[PDB]
Amino acid sequence: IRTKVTFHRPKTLKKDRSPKYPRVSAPGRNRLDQYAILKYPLTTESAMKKIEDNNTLVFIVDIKADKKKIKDAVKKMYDIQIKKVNTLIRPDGTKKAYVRLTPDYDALDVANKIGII
Amino acid sequence: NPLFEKRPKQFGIGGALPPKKDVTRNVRWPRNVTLQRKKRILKMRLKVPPALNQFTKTLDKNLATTLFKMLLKYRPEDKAAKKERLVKRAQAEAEGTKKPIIVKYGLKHITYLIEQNKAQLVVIAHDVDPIELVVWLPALCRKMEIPYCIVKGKARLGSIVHKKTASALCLTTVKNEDKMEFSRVLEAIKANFNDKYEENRKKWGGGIMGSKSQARTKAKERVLAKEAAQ
Amino acid sequence: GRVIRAQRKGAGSVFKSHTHHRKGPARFRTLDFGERNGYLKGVITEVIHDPGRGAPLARVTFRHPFRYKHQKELFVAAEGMYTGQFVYCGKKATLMVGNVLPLRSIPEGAVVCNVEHKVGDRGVFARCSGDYAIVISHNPDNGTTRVKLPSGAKKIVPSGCRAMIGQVAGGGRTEKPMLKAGNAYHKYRVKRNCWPKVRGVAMNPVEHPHGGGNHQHIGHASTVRRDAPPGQKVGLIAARRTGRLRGQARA
Amino acid sequence: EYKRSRLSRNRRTVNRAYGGVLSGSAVRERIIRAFLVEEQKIVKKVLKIQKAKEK
RNA sequence: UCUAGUCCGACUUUGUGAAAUGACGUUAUUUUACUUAUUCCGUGAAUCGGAAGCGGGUUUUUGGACCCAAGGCUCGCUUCGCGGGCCGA
RNA sequence: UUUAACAGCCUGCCCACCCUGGAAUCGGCUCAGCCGGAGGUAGGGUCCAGCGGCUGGAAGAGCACCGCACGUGGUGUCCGGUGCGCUCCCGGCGGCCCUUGAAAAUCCGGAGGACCGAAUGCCGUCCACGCCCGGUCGUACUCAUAACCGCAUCAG
RNA sequence: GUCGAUCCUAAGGGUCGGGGGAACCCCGACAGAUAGCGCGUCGCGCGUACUCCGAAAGGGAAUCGGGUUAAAAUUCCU
Ligand SMILES: [K+]
Ligand SMILES: [K+]
Ligand SMILES: [K+]
Ligand SMILES: [K+]
Ligand SMILES: [K+]
Ligand SMILES: [K+]
Ligand SMILES: [K+]
Ligand SMILES: [K+]
Ligand SMILES: [K+]
Ligand SMILES: [K+]
Ligand SMILES: [Mg+2]
Ligand SMILES: [Mg+2]
Ligand SMILES: [Mg+2]
Ligand SMILES: [Mg+2]
Ligand SMILES: [Mg+2]
Ligand SMILES: [Mg+2]
Ligand SMILES: [Mg+2]
Ligand SMILES: [Mg+2]
Ligand SMILES: [Mg+2]
Ligand SMILES: [Mg+2]
Ligand SMILES: [Mg+2]
Ligand SMILES: [Mg+2]
Ligand SMILES: [Mg+2]
Ligand SMILES: [Mg+2]
Ligand SMILES: [Mg+2]
Ligand SMILES: [Mg+2]
Ligand SMILES: [Mg+2]
Ligand SMILES: [Mg+2]
Ligand SMILES: [Mg+2]
Ligand SMILES: [Mg+2]
Ligand SMILES: [Mg+2]
Ligand SMILES: [Mg+2]
Ligand SMILES: [Mg+2]
Ligand SMILES: [Mg+2]
Ligand SMILES: [Mg+2]
Repeated sequence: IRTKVTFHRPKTLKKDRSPKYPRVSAPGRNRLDQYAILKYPLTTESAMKKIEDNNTLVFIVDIKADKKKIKDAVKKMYDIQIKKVNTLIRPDGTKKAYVRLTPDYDALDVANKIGII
Repeated sequence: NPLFEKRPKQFGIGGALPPKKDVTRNVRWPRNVTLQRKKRILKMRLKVPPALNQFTKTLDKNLATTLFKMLLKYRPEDKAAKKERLVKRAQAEAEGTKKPIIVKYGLKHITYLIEQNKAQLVVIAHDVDPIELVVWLPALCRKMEIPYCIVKGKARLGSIVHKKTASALCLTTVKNEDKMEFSRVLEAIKANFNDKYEENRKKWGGGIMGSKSQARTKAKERVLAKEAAQ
Repeated sequence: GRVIRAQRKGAGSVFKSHTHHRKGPARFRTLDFGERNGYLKGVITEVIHDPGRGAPLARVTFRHPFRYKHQKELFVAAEGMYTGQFVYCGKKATLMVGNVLPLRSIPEGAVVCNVEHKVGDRGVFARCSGDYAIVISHNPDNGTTRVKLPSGAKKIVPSGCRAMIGQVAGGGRTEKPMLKAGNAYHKYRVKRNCWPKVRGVAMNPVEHPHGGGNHQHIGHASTVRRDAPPGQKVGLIAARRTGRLRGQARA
Repeated sequence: EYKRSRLSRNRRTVNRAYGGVLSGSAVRERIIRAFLVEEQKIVKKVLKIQKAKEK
């Protein structure tokens, strides 16, 4: 018997796709690795003052990189921990990242290792 | 236990909310359900010409079971059975026979057998759609003096021949061991369809109104009848 | 010529009804078993103003016949209705102002409003402020009822049609003069884009049959036939007569 | 600002039936109405039993 | 000199009846009956139709509340606890 | 001649509400209204607003002033009055309409009580405290008698 | 994370199905087996044909002082 005057489509089984062949032969290579994310440090006078005043490293990064990926790229690249990352898109269309290291790390020491100072 | 008590509910207009009720007859069914139900009603509302009305007079249930039981004894071989005999013949051919007695199916093949007068019994499904495929078969069988019957279910006929459906079946000859009971079946079938063919040519079917319409019409004629005696 | 003003209204656009602040359609309950056989009690919760509608509206709450929930309704308020009043709808509802009854149960000479034309259409007749219908007679053989409409016309409706007892509230509205163009502006601001009206004789020929001429005058009979095509049918349409209605004409 | 995480429970509740939804006077009116109306139904029920047996 | 629209008639959609009248078993006209075509109205398609019981000759002083069943009967039961069936309706 | 968000405590406007009590020789009351046996005046309470008060924040800051050196120290930042004043916000009342002057996201509360613990150790907990996390895009500058439009660094 | 966009809906816009249309297109939830949601752990319950677009002045979770640049900040520093 039916207690509802409105007919509802009954639930029916649905299977998950089990393709006989993969549409793509192999996964695509990672196009946003650590080297791709971190293009090069910024060596302007304004950028340099932030190395010691704020313990901050200024990087030019891929425009498609987010703060989450920038944090991991810096960890893999220079083996340093980050307190916070601020990003902006410059008028020339490139992305700049202000990376502040934790007190446990010294930006000036890391800057010398990079080779900008 | 005195703590248990009866808590009756007073139903009616403005009373306690009625419990769940069966509202099946008021369900707003999908389009497909609605059309097939209206299709059934429309057929019986309109007058059915005799050539189409003869298919409502199907074979009786009691005689149908006997006829279908005999058909099961002449089923065509299955796909597995068909392959099994062909390998028995291949070995026989390498190592240096009787005509089968089975039911004939297929409208094209059955019609040929009827025209050639090699058919001894024709079984016709009543639910062939489009009906024009078999609406003429009873006339052909009558003209050829071959007994025929109309049974319910093309699916049932198909199951005999290992097919989803079958419009009609034919028996060109039965095995000699059971030619007596088969002869009796022909007499009953021939007396119900072939003999009544002429009288059924003027029996128009349909014209049946709905239950509410019939009750309303019957009430009106009672007033006329009640006024006839006075 | 160009498309005249009367023709441009049918396209919609700037002539659609102004309905942004309207409270919704005012109508009876959907006809159901309770009203067909017995009666259902409702309670008036508030009497509200509907922009563009002179007659006040009443919000009524009903107990749903078979669902555990409240059933909200919006009725055209009858004169005398008040908040907290019980309103009874159904075949067996008593004859009191505010109740909704089928015409079959309403005696001759009663005053009713919001009368259904078709059984279950929820009311099409006598809905404006101060208007009502009068039950004339019943025809048990045909199952129909005769009622007098506000315009004075007599109409046949099936006896199953429902009607609210009493007249529509807010009567006498049109007696008060507006006195000002601005009052007319506010009136039609919430109805539709039909005010102000420019006279055809003040237009040019391109846009109205009455336009043009070195004097403002129609120049041809303002009475036009019924079958005149759109754009030509202006003025007194299919006028059976004209002039001041004196004598039996103004009855 | 009424969100539970931002406001203590005591500030968004009243310790009474229909607390925070109906005033005290409204609750009092409903309680009396519920009791009196229910009592009247009992009187109606008993009244018709006496007339029912009349036969 | 034409034209959208509009009005009007025929055929078509378009079937089932009856009566009156008329013409040559057919057949026109008129009125009327039927419901399934077609059209329209209503709803979140929620008690329609018929026949029984019951009553006689289910809710109206009140701005409340109202759902997911109490109860009875009856099977299974891995028993005084779960799962079904029929009433309640 | 200064004092932020935020946190706690206090205060309790104009209204609303509660208890006691029972009012004409009527009373109370606003600039205006208006309110009272459907319970006034009066007496005692509750609640609501705050861009109100105190403390924390917070003087360690800021500002002013005077020094010492050419970063560093000191002193002060205090006590009142006034209003048909101006800008903004709020409260409450009244006038006006044949005009009555959006919706939804979201959030809070309520009615109902299926179901659920313990013989006292489990269950429940919108309480306090502690721990972790925080995407993407915009952000410069003009906003006009020279950064907008008018062919221009145009009296528009 | 704290200013906005983003989210919500307004007048309205774009659409499924259906109905039109030689077709470009027209109508726009109106001719229809909606979307799914809730609670247990895959089962029950509910279920009225749009999970769409539409506001940097409507609605709306949360940041305040002090300091800092040649040019940035309720975003940087404390
Ligand atoms: K034109
Ligand atoms: K206008
Ligand atoms: K005018
Ligand atoms: K003229
Ligand atoms: K704040
Ligand atoms: K900025
Ligand atoms: K300028
Ligand atoms: K916005
Ligand atoms: K608003
Ligand atoms: K700060
Ligand atoms: Mg940013
Ligand atoms: Mg005028
Ligand atoms: Mg002119
Ligand atoms: Mg002209
Ligand atoms: Mg009829
Ligand atoms: Mg319909
Ligand atoms: Mg007092
Ligand atoms: Mg302090
Ligand atoms: Mg100081
Ligand atoms: Mg201002
Ligand atoms: Mg509770
Ligand atoms: Mg700026
Ligand atoms: Mg400037
Ligand atoms: Mg400016
Ligand atoms: Mg230009
Ligand atoms: Mg914000
Ligand atoms: Mg809209
Ligand atoms: Mg389009
Ligand atoms: Mg389509
Ligand atoms: Mg719909
Ligand atoms: Mg549906
Ligand atoms: Mg959305
Ligand atoms: Mg949007
Ligand atoms: Mg805004
Ligand atoms: Mg700046």
